[PDB]
Amino acid sequence: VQLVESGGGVVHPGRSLRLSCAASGFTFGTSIMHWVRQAPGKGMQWVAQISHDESRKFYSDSVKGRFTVSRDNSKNTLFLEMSSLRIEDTAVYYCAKDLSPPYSYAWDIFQYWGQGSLVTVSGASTKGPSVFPLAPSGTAALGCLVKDYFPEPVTVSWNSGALTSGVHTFPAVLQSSGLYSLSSVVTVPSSSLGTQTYICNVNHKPSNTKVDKRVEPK
Amino acid sequence: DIVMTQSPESLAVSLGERATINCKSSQSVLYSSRSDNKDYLAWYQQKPGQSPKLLIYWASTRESGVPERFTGSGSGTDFTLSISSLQAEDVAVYYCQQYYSSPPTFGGGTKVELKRTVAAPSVFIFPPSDEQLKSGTASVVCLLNNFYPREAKVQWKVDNALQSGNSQESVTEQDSKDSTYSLSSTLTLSKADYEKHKVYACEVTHQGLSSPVTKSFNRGE
Amino acid sequence: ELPSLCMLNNSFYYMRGGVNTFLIRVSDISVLMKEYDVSIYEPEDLGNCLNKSDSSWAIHWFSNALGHDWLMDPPMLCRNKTKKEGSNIQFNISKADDARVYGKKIRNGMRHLFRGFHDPCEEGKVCYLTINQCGDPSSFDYCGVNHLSKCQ
Ligand SMILES: *[C@@H]1O[C@H](CO)[C@@H](O[C@@H]2O[C@H](CO)[C@@H](O)[C@H](O)[C@H]2NC(C)=O)[C@H](O)[C@H]1NC(C)=O
Repeated sequence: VQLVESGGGVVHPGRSLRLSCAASGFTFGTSIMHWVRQAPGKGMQWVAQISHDESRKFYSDSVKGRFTVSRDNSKNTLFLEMSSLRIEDTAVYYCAKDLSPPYSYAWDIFQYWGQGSLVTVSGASTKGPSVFPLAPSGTAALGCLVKDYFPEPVTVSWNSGALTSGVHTFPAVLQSSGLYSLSSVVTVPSSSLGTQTYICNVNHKPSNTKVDKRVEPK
Repeated sequence: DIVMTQSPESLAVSLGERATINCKSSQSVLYSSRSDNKDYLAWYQQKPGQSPKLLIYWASTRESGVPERFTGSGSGTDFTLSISSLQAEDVAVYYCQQYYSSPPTFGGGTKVELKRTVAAPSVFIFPPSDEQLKSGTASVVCLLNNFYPREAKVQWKVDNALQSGNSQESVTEQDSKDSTYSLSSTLTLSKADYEKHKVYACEVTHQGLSSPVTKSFNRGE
Repeated sequence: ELPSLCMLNNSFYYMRGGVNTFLIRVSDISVLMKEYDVSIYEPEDLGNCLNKSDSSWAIHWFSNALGHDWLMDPPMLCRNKTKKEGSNIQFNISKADDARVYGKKIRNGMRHLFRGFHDPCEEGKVCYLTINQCGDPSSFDYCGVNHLSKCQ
């Protein structure tokens, strides 16, 4: 059995996006399908339902008329056409199979789920990060501040992947600006500070930034 | 419509002990008579990133392959998910769900972590970089490294005046090996204001510390 | 009091319970399931199928008008009014050995209520009688005054 969601990235408020779910391991053409979203927070919310033949499609009141559920049984694929997107639609969209037997009314029991696809709606355009060092002053702490970037994510490695132990990369914090700020740190022995060269290698693919900054002691 | 509320927000139990999540519905989800009494309630396990899985349905029936340590229980309005003997693998978020009325609704879910011995945080302060100071902004950072429990108080102090609203916190997920947390506290100030003050301090209050710990610097340096 | 009847084609029969309208179709498709849905035992369970109380009675008349004996005959399955799928009441009228007899019952009853009724059922194949309140999502376009003009 397999459900693999595809599509979904970052969109500007008001634009459109299309999500697809590839299904295998069951009789797709006979089972009822669903779209359930998980907003950054905790809440798991139902979005849409579709019958084996598309005759009966039902939407949650939040999305009703903006979204459109469709399916292609020949390709065993489920679709959600999302238009007139809003910030409130920011969520991980999971595609799920209803436990309801063939031609039976929807049981609202979600037997199988896919890994989910992230959909981010924000008016913030793509911006590269500014990387400043967190200069050290029997163990010492070194770091990198990765301030003002969009969208997520950013990848931090130390000494180009050589430095691994005691690396703590904190989750991104969204600022008032609508831009993300992230911090990365590493604990190193005090004795090595004079000898060893410490460089964090920051990588933000959407803005195509690659930086690598050396952290020099005070 | 139906509101599922789950409690407690996150719990931590030692390896092997019993875990107990509570779920409460705003309206009964029980259908009775014939002979049959069914409870239209389901339980789900969601580990990080991974596909959420169906555990229990009919509030007590185990989905094929779910180990017997998972016990679904309750009736009408109050439900409980019990993990008889917690395993490292069982660390996840658990959601309860109602399917008695349309639309189907879910809980906020409990997060299940491991309960370990107290671990004091190691405290570190960092002044804003000159690189950033020429940029027109200033960022003072405070690190609390490898500690347990997650609960700790970070207070920022600029020239002995306490700071509020101007700071932001970030916390790592419980570590895979030692199951400790780490915390980042970022005090964000205008270049202007930063240059007008001298003492910058960060005060940590934790279970593992005998007394509050203070990490501070002067602007003069 | 009596609910006025009417038919359009071979699988399109109608009923009007005062103000409310109800669509009666035959299906081969087992839409409602046992163990998931509300079994109707007595006429009082019927109120759990319709938003209204002044609906319940017209249904109750028709079911008994068909030949349904509440005391012995098998409970009809119904879709709860909690599910926003609509209001659906179905009778297990299958030509399968179990509900073989009940099948003959409701069918003779139909042939008596509606002059234009013919047995659409297949021998040794599932057969159901589906009813939907007009205005409901499950009743669809069929309840529009376009199909309902052709009737009394
Ligand atoms: C409606 O009635 C039919 C006939 O009794 C049911 O179908 C039979 O179900 C039993 C048990 O599952 C089987 O042994 C028979 O082989 C089935 N008969 C047919 C026609 O194939 C049907 O299940 C009833 N409706 C539901 C969904 O409960």
